[PDB]
Amino acid sequence: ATKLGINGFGRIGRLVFRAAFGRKDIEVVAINDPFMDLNHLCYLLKYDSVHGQFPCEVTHADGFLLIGEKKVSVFAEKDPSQIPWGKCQVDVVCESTGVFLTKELASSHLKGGAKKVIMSAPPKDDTPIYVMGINHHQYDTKQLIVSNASCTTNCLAPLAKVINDRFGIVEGLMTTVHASTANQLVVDGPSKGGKDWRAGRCALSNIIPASTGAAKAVGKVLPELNGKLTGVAFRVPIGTVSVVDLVCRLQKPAKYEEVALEIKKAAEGPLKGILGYTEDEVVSQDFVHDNRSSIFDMKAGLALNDNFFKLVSWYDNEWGYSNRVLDLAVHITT
Amino acid sequence: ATKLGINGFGRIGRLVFRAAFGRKDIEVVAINDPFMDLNHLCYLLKYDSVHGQFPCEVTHADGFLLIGEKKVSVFAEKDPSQIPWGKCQVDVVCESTGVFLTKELASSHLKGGAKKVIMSAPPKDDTPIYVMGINHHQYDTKQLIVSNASCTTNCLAPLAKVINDRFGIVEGLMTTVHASTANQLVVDGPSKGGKDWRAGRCALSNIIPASTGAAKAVGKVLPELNGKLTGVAFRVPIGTVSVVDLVCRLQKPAKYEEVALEIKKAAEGPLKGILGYTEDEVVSQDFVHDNRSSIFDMKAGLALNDNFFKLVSWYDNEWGYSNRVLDLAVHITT
Amino acid sequence: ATKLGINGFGRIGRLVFRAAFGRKDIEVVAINDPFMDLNHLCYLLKYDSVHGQFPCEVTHADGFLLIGEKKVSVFAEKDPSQIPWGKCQVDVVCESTGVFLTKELASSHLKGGAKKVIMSAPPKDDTPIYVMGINHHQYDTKQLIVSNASCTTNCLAPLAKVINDRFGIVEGLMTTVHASTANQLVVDGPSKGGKDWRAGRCALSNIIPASTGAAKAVGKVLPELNGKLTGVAFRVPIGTVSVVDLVCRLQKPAKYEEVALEIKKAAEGPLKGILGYTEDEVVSQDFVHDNRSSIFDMKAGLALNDNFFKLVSWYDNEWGYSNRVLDLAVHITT
Amino acid sequence: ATKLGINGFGRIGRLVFRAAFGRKDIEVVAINDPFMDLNHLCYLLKYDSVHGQFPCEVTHADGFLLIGEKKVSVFAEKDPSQIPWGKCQVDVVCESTGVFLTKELASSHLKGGAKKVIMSAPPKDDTPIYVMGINHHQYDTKQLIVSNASCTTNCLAPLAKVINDRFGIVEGLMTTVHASTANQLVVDGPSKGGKDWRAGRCALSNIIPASTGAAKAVGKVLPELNGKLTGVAFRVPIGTVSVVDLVCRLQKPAKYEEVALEIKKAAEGPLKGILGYTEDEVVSQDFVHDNRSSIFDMKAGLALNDNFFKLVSWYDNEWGYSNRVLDLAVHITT
Ligand SMILES: NC(=O)c1ccc[n+]([C@@H]2O[C@H](COP(=O)([O-])OP(=O)(O)OC[C@H]3O[C@@H](n4cnc5c(N)ncnc54)[C@H](O)[C@@H]3O)[C@@H](O)[C@H]2O)c1
Ligand SMILES: NC(=O)c1ccc[n+]([C@@H]2O[C@H](COP(=O)([O-])OP(=O)(O)OC[C@H]3O[C@@H](n4cnc5c(N)ncnc54)[C@H](O)[C@@H]3O)[C@@H](O)[C@H]2O)c1
Ligand SMILES: NC(=O)c1ccc[n+]([C@@H]2O[C@H](COP(=O)([O-])OP(=O)(O)OC[C@H]3O[C@@H](n4cnc5c(N)ncnc54)[C@H](O)[C@@H]3O)[C@@H](O)[C@H]2O)c1
Ligand SMILES: NC(=O)c1ccc[n+]([C@@H]2O[C@H](COP(=O)([O-])OP(=O)(O)OC[C@H]3O[C@@H](n4cnc5c(N)ncnc54)[C@H](O)[C@@H]3O)[C@@H](O)[C@H]2O)c1
Ligand SMILES: NCCc1ccc(S(=O)(=O)F)cc1
Ligand SMILES: NCCc1ccc(S(=O)(=O)F)cc1
Ligand SMILES: NCCc1ccc(S(=O)(=O)F)cc1
Repeated sequence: ATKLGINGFGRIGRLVFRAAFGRKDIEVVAINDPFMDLNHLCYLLKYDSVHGQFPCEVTHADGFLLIGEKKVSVFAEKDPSQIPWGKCQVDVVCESTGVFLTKELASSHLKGGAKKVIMSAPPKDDTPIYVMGINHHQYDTKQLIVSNASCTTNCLAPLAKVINDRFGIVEGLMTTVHASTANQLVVDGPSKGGKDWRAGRCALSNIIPASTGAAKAVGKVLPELNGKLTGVAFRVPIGTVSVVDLVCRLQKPAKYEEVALEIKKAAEGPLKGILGYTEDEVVSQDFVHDNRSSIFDMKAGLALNDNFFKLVSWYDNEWGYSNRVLDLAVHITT
Repeated sequence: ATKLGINGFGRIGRLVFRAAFGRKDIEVVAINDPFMDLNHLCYLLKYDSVHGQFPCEVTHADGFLLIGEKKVSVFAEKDPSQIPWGKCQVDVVCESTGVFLTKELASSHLKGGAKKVIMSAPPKDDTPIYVMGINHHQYDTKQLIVSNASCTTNCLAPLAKVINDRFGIVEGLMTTVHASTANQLVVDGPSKGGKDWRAGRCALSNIIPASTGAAKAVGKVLPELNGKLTGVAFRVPIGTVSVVDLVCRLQKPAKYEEVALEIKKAAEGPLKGILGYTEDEVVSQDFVHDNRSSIFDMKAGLALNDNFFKLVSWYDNEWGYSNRVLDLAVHITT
Repeated sequence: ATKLGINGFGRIGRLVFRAAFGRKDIEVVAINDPFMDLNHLCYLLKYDSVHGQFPCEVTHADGFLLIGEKKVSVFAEKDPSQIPWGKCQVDVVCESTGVFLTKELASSHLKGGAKKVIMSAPPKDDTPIYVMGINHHQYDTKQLIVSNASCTTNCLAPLAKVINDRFGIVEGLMTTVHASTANQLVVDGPSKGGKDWRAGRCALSNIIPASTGAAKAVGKVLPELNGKLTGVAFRVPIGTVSVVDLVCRLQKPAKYEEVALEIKKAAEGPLKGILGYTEDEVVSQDFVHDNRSSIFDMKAGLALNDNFFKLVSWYDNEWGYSNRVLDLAVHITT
Repeated sequence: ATKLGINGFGRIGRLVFRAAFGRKDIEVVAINDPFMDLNHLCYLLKYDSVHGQFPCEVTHADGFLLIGEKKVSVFAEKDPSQIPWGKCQVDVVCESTGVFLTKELASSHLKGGAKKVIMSAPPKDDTPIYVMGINHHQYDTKQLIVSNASCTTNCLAPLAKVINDRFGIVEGLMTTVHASTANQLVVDGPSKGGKDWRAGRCALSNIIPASTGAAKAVGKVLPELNGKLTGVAFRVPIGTVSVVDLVCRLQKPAKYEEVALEIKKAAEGPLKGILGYTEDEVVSQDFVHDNRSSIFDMKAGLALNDNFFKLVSWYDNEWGYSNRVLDLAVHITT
């Protein structure tokens, strides 16, 4: 029974909390978020504009978060080293604030008594990235701090692994059309720290170009593809669910139907739960609260010729990802 | 002539700048905003998601904001006391930060050398409030710090005035359906300071109830209506333009056509430039970049009977209000 | 047991089908829609942008629609007289096309062999209107064609009944902020048959004023309130969930706490499942797939004085109403 | 001086009309649209949710559209053979209904007396396609019926020309993130003809994959690139402005800065007015009402290697394309 701590009770923190509620092998025992009192915290957990209300009565008494019989400890500590994780026997800390993305910074959780840490984002430094279904078995129990990569990487890696393993990816460029994120502004304004100016432009009415190392990070989890992938993003006014568009060149030539079939037997076989497959005329809203990392859209993508393909895959960037964080938490503890 | 300073180069500050650019009787000489480098500030001014690109060249050299052939000074102080308005010879400071809405806080501009201050919002204390066309002539030149009220008050007040003058308002309740503002969040999160929980809810997908004092404020600029008006607001995913629905009970009976005509003659007579009138089948976007405070929508409202009415008026909550801040700045100086 | 047929398999058509799947006491045996082949119809039922995927597998075979051990006849006829409801043994026809809203038009369904008809919209003629919880017990089998009113009326009528019963309503005016509907247009264009020009304006970026008879229709189902209520609507870019904002004057004086408690009594007793009550800081998304006609929002509204109040109520215009249609269909058959 | 006729007074029809209002070299003398009364037609011309109010008074009298003082003839015909283009001395008809896209259909205008015709969309047959700046000089006056291609082709073709001219495109795949169009639905519903189910899915809340021939169409205007380019689209809830994202292999190797410099040089010289260049951190709203066909975004793209590039270009799909129709009209008349 993995004891999880959550630092940053935001989109991912709260949805990680929610996904653990249906998991026996993992339970959340402690939360930290200094920008939110207990009464406020309970409101944000109870109500969700995207994923609906919490499937359970959410109360607080005596400074605890009550989910029926379960009392969850709540802290409000800006300094992550002052969070008494070890007091609640926390096995793993889900680091979902977005501002401690370095081994030096994340390791402050260790000084508070947490055994291990997962960054809910790619690292700013050289912290081991792990993607469930792709390279998680290579994790070593003495690695105390790891990254679970981005939502976009969790989407592109399974697709790329399948395409590469069978046909061999020569080179690829990715576009992701990404749902709205908390680093964006409701109206034109200054981006946090004066970096990524476009992100501070009005979210409601703009297609917004964005940099992303998610495609390039696939080379970290799948070394074979080091130097063979990169990409960009475009932000759009969408609540959740994003889509990857991979234009790739392959070694062994194929028909699009053969590419689709290979992806289908991975989805039905060794990548069940991580990689999905569909042939339906789906749109983004059809993947809200889907827990897969990548759902391949057969009819959306296409082939220019025997070696040049456009491959389309969907992902609920909040929910798919939040599940993987649990999957990783359990794995690195067990 | 009038030399304007702007504290907070946000939605209002940048549009106060833009409007002042089109005027001869007033010029902006200084700007303060510590969350904005000079490069960033130029970019935010150059491009606008709502009101299009600034209609002039926007460059910078020597730490000065250049607008064609005019230097504007730029400061980056968090403490209004530390901004050297006096050297720039500022007559009025436009206090458009949202965080210095009392006489104690706003007076540090006067310490910095500025002659007078206009709060671009309702005050949190008993600072004098003025709405152009309603009570601005009652301005006393001894008053160095004033409020230009809210945008919603500037829309409602001219409507209530004309209606009250001719028919007498017994009592009124108001709803404003309001466009998106910078206090809102793109995704569900905790609102600043843990106040106004609903406003932290996803802006893109929700109708969000909001408290507003704008209808109570009409009682301050029109004392006769003190205690007779209040209301609420609903935030909606709209870039700009909001709408007031005033349900009022009148002492003197009238037909809807008589009420409409009275507003038409005010709009074309004494309140021209402040209050507008239309009988066209208009929608919110039709009032983007409309500089009027209030635009009565004749066909949108109706009457239940000879003393019970719903009166509908539009306002560009950004642009209309921004022009008023200039009108008031000129008035309190001249 | 109750055999329902549906005409117009749109937002209301499909969600009635959906609610009915959760119900044993009512079953959908037939469907008609001429703009929608059986393959296309299955796609539109399996996937919903607002309410999520259909709660079970959806296929078709031999011209029927399979939902487990169930088979639903599907027709594609523009003329309602040519749909064989009779051969399906249909008790009630859900008339949700939008275009057969008079007895003379709707009686075409009776010529097809159906026993009774519920118009899923307010009628354009003197057709009897019923609102569940308000006047439905006044129905008698005699009348073969009825109306379930509008979503808005199903929201307002319970609120108004309770307030009128306890305090007495003198006069009332209502604004509804309404979610988007299928009569609206994506880009500016001509409204259907030149009616309601405003509805033809871009739905994504506009607050759109609109007429409604929904408040005036309360006086049919509640004769007492005839001549005492009317109102208007503002359409906005929201998928589903709408809010009613009722300004009313009461005969007996009252504090807002007394008003709230009365609504809370009704919602917990006689109007359980029709009228709801909340004290939370809710936004529109919190009511998606909420099956109640009316959810009173205590903290959203307020009183100006002892006799003048603003009362705020939410409704899922799609789902709440779709369940009311089923309640009515059962009642007129039982 | 060139006299223009408009069949179909919709987004493209009305924006072509507006685009002509300013210009001296072309003039609209007659309009035809049967699904629109004159008064309604004046309403739709006067008000625009994207491009603001018509910059001139619009009225009608005696069945003439009056702009300022100028009388424009208005018709309501389903057979263009009956529209008196000849009487109005029309040099070119802008065919912008979307349903006369063959020689057989389009040639009814010629019997009506229109000297030439431009389809405001890709043809359903082998009608000669033209794109200004690209292959327009290969037009000869014997061709009376032509096509201005799509907005997407007009964005891509300029970018494809420059890159192919200097570096040689081996293969290319394109994504366009595209603004909402008239064929979309506000809420989930059946797309017309039963064609393209995804396009009937809710436009406000979805990323919607779409087919596009616009990348394959670049082979017709540039025979050298035939069979080398294809692509897909994603529709998103945006009022106007779209972006092309072209991934391609080049024959001759290059750095991104060299490629970017080559585009800049074409934008400043031979492709000025048609192709644009920027290194600013733009968002879609910055190109609303931009009359260029393609604006290259330098910072939004990147290179994987010396031969494999992602090139990004913006376009106001409404305004740029509309001005290109007029350009083509003037060209085919002179
Ligand atoms: N939302 C997504 O689409 C998504 C997907 C994958 C990864 N991520 C990553 O997960 C991280 C969180 O993203 P989010 O979308 O949940 O953002 P969010 O803004 O919703 O959550 C961040 C939370 O952390 C809290 N916080 C800030 N500083 C803190 C500190 N000092 N101590 C404790 N709490 C603090 C904030 O109050 C906030 O609630 C980011 O790094 C993001 O890149 C997000
Ligand atoms: N936006 C509207 O429709 C509207 C209408 C009328 C009035 N107002 C009022 O105007 C005020 C500003 O609102 P806005 O919409 O421009 O918000 P905004 O966020 O766009 O502007 C606030 C600006 O102030 C700056 N700022 C914050 N703290 C500062 C400080 N310490 N010193 C200097 N600058 C600081 C920020 O960087 C930001 O640029 C608010 O009080 C608001 O209620 C808004
Ligand atoms: N959507 C709401 O919020 C809501 C709420 C309450 C009541 N209603 C009412 O219900 C009715 C339907 O509304 P909707 O939202 O489902 O609209 P909708 O457009 O989604 O559904 C209408 C359906 O009827 C079909 N149709 C058209 N002509 C037909 C005919 N000749 N025969 C059979 N089918 C035909 C269309 O193909 C379409 O699928 C309307 O009258 C509306 O006012 C809607
Ligand atoms: N707006 C864009 O993003 C865009 C860009 C490039 C090309 N196009 C193309 O332009 C064409 C027009 O598209 P739109 O966006 O203007 O759509 P729209 O719906 O806004 O305009 C179509 C107009 O034609 C009228 N019409 C329909 N049938 C008619 C008939 N038979 N006779 C006369 N008028 C008729 C309608 O009343 C309507 O006003 C389409 O073929 C489209 O593919 C659109
Ligand atoms: N509080 C905002 C934290 C945050 C939230 C989301 C992101 S991202 O996943 O969009 F890059 C980044 C940072
Ligand atoms: N930076 C946030 C400042 C702010 C504060 C309040 C508003 S309001 O107009 O919604 F009251 C707008 C902007
Ligand atoms: N397909 C159009 C059917 C329709 C859909 C919605 C409405 S209304 O509820 O907005 F009045 C009316 C008619």
